[PDB]
Amino acid sequence: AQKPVDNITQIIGGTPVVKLRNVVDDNAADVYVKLEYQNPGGSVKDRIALAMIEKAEREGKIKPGDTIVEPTSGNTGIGLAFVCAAKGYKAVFTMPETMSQERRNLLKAYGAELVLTPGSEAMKGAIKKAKELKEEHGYFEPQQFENPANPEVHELTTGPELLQQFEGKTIDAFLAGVGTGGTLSGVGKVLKKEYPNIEIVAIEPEASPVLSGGEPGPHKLQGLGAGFIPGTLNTEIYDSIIKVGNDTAMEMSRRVAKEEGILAGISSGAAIYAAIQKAKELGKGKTVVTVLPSNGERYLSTPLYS
Amino acid sequence: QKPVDNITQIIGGTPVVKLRNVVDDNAADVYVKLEYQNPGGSVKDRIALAMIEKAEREGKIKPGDTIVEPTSGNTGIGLAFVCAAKGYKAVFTMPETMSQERRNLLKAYGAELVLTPGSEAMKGAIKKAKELKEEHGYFEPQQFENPANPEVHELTTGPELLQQFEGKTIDAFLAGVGTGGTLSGVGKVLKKEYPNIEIVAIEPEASPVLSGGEPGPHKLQGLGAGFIPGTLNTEIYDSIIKVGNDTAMEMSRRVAKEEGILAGISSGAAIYAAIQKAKELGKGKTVVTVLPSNGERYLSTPLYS
Amino acid sequence: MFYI
Amino acid sequence: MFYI
Repeated sequence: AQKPVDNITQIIGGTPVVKLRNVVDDNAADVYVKLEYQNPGGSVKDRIALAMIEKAEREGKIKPGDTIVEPTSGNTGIGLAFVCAAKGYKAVFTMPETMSQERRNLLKAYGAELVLTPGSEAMKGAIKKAKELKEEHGYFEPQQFENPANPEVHELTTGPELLQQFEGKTIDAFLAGVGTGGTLSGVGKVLKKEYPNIEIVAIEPEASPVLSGGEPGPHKLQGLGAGFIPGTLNTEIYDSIIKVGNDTAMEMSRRVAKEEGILAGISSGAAIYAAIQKAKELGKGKTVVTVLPSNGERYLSTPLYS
Repeated sequence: QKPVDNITQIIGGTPVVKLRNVVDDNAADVYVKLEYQNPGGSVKDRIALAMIEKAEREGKIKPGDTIVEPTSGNTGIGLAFVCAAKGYKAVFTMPETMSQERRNLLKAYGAELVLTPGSEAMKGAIKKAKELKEEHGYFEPQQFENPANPEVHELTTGPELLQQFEGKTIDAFLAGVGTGGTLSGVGKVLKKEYPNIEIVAIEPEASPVLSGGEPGPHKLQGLGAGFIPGTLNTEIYDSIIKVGNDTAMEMSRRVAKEEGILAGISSGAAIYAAIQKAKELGKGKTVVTVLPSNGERYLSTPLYS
Repeated sequence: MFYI
Repeated sequence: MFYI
C-alpha cells in the first residue's frame, strides 16, 4: 500500500500488469496486459492530462486559476477535467451537442465548463470553437495531437514502468492502439532502446486503417482511428500494423470479461486480439505486452455490452 | 508492480489521499482511502474474493460450481468479477427495479440474472436466493453473515492503514455501514494499535437503524440495509453520525470539483462525517475514512444528474 | 430497498 | 468523428 499523498494526481501512473491465462493459447507467447484504466481518472489519458498541464506550468504558460480548452469527446476530456479539478484550473471542453448526458454530467461533476457546438458540425465544429477560444481569448489549448508532452510522458513514466516490471525478462513485442499515438511512440522509443529486437506493432481500426496507407472511415473502436496521422505519432516507431474490425474487437472484450475477469473497453479488445495473433506467431518462450487504455464500465451504454 | 498472474491479485493495497480544500487547515487532517481503486471498482472486491477463497479452501466449492447471491449493489459486481476471474458460474437475484445498465454490467462478466418482483425489493431477492441454494446446492456467500467479510478487512484493509499511517496516530476512523465488515475489521485492527482511536459508524439519517430509529427509504447506496447485519460488530464504534441524502450528495459534488476525487454518494456521507469529526478534533489530529465506490458508477443517479 |  |  502506497503511503498517503496530498493530491489525487500523485496517484497517476504505476499501473499493474496482468498475464492472460485463458483467451491465449498455451502454444503461443505469453501475453501481458497493462491496466491503464487503473489510473485514478479511469484511463491512460490521465498521464497526458497531467503531463501537458504540468509542462505548461513548468514553462510558465499557465498558472493556477487559468482556463484550459480542449476539443475532446473521449477520455482526454475526463482526464483533463479530473486533473484541472485536482490542480485548480478551469477546464473548458468543446464537443458537439450530440454527446450523452452521462458523459456531460461526468465532466460537469468535475466542475468543467462545456461549450456545446453544433451537432451537425461534429468534431470539426468542436475543434473550430476551441481554436476561437485559444486565438481570440487566450485559452491554453493542450493540443493532445501535437503536444510533445504526450509521447514524452510515456517516455518518462509508462515505458520505464514496463522496463521495471519486466526486469529479468525481455519483451519481444509491444502492441498498442493508436489514438494520439503517444503511447506507442513514447513507450516504443524506450523499449526499442532497451530491447533493440522488439517488434513495435501499431493497432488501428479496419474501418479507418490510415496508418496502413489505407483510407479513413467510421469505426466503433473508441479511442483509436483519429482519421489522420497525429503529430504525436512517430510513424517510424512501429515495424508493422495490425488492423482490427469492430465486431472482432467487441467479441474479444466480451471474452476477456467473461473468461479473464478483465472488463475493458472495445479498444482494449482490439489490443488483446492483436496481441494474441502476434503471440501465436512468436510461440512459447516469447513475451508480448499490450496496453488496456480504458475500463468497460465507461461503455455499458454502448452496443459493446448491450 | 511486477506482473501478476490473475486480476484478483490486484485486489487491495488501495491508496490514501489527503483532503486540501473541502476541509480547512483549522481542523484535523482528513485522509480518504480509495477503495474504488480495487480492480472491480469497489470495496466489495475484497469480500467477494475472501468469501470465494474461504469456501474454496474449505472444499465447499470447486471451479465450475455456481455461486448465488441476493444483491443489487457492488457485491454483485464484485462477485461477478471474481467469479469470472476464477472460473465460477454466477447467479444473482435482484428486484425488477435494478437498472438495465447494471444488468449489462453483470451479464458482461458472464453472470446469470434471476428477477424478483420489484415491489418486494431485496426481501424477494433474498428469498429467491435461499430457494436456489437450498434446493440446488449452489453456494451462497451470504455477505451479511459470512465471517470472511469482516475478517478480510481485519487481514488486509486494516493492516494497510497501519502500514500507510506508520509513524503517525489515527485519532478517528469513520466508515459507512452496509454489511459493517469494513468498520468492524478495520476498527478492530486500529483499536489494537491505537487504543485511544475514535471509531465512528456512519448510517443514513433517513434509515438510522443503528441509532434505534425506524428503517426507511434512503438514497445512500451501499449503506442502510434496514437491519443490523451479523457481520457488524455493534460494539466496535464509539459513536454514530447520521447523514442525510442531500448532505451526502452535495459533499460528493464538492469533493469532485474541489479535490478532483469523484466518488459515490456513500463516500460523500463518509467525507462529510469525517469533516465534522475533524472540526471537532481540531488541528494536529488525523481523521481517516473510506471511499467505497467511484462516482462514475452513479452517473444515471441524481448524485451527478 | 438497499443497494449492497 | 472520433473519441480521444
